[PDB]
Amino acid sequence: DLELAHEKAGQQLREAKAQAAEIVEQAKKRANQIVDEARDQARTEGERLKAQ
Amino acid sequence: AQAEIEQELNSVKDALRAQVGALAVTGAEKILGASIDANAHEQLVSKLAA
Repeated sequence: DLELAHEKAGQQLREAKAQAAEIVEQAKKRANQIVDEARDQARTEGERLKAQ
Repeated sequence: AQAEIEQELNSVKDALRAQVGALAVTGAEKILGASIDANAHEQLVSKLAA
């Protein structure tokens, strides 16, 4: 039971580290798209203003 | 975008000052109306200037 308890304790930390990496990479993808959203909006308004 | 809009306007203002207005080099027609009396004044002016 002590060997099984150590294996469960080891699984818990490795699963937490895998979850942490997914949280950071999903936030990086949202961050990248936030800058693209602002760039496309700013370029669109620039073209509207100069055409007018 | 606003700097590019000012560059467009000043290119039009300069193109108008160059196409039209600079058309005043046709002042040669006014000057074409000159004669020997005026020529004598220009020769005196030229002589005073070496």
